[PDB]
Amino acid sequence: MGVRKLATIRTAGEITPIAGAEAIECCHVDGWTCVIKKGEFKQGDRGVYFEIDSFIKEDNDRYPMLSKQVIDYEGQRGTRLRTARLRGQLSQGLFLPMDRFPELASNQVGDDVTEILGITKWEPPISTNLSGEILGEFPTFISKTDQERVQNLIPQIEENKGQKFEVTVKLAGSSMTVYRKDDHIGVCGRNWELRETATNAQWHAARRNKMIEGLQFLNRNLALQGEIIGESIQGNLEKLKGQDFYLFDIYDIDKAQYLTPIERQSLVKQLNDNGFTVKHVPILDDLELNHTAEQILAMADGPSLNKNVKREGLVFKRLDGKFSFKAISNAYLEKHKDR
Ligand SMILES: *P(=O)(O)OC[C@H]1O[C@@H](n2cnc3c(N)ncnc32)[C@H](O)[C@@H]1O
Repeated sequence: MGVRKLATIRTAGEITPIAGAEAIECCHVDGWTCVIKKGEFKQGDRGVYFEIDSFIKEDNDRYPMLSKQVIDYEGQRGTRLRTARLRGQLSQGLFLPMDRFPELASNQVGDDVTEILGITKWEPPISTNLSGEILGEFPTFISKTDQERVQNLIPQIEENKGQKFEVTVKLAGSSMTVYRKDDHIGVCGRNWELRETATNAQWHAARRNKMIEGLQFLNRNLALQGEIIGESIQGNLEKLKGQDFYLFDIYDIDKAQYLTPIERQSLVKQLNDNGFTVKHVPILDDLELNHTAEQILAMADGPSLNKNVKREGLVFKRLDGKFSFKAISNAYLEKHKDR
């Protein structure tokens, strides 16, 4: 991915009634489903769609329907959009008619108005031992690990029908990159490269599975990208003792592209055959893409790495390693509306 477009211009899709409810109805917006007030949209209308995790500052003219969910976040009063279920209808996000945004009248469908509207992403406080000291910015020559959501890739999901995809269990921790470029080998979080300390959990996991010595061994300019999970990391959903790294991507720094999935488990073999114990995120059966966004979301729920807990979702990586996305489990999101 790259740059989250929390507020976008979109078109109302199919609009369907909600049984038992007379003042509301269900509106499809790309792969999302959203409860709207009767009489705000007809199919094909333009509107501003705010995704879940949007933080929308308090405003009684533009957002008067958001006033009974007002909280404090970073010192600002405002509303965090989260997954909900109204009259049995799953509802995600906020969809508002163009007439409430005259200043956006000239924007086109697909335009990102996040910064025009002052929208920010709500996020939990990060863990104490995953903050360490910084050596410098996240490397400009390594890609970051954000994935776009399948709900937003409707044209791309059939463009890629017939294509094949590696299917991996999405693990709930924090992103972690261990990389080599020539003489230097570094450990990063999701946003910063980190200097080694006794307490830093990223370095401690990297030392414990000898992935620094493994990168020296392989003698290539590679970024090993994976998730650090376990105790004291985003609630430790997998019920693990301690912390550990689970790989999900390898980035070829020199060719500035990701290793394809088969190239990646070959290297994970090789690393382990040589005593460098780097685990991988659980791998499921490949998928030959012939599906709708809603059918893909149906795959998302299921067993996690711990086969006794229900997983955050799945990540799909095309076998050429050049088109990837996540499908997050709505069951998971509904279970966790309180985090
Ligand atoms: P999440 O909804 O937090 O969005 C993307 C991040 O998920 C993490 N992640 C865990 N497991 C995976 C796999 N298997 N593939 C890709 N990304 C994964 C990363 O830290 C992403 O930044």
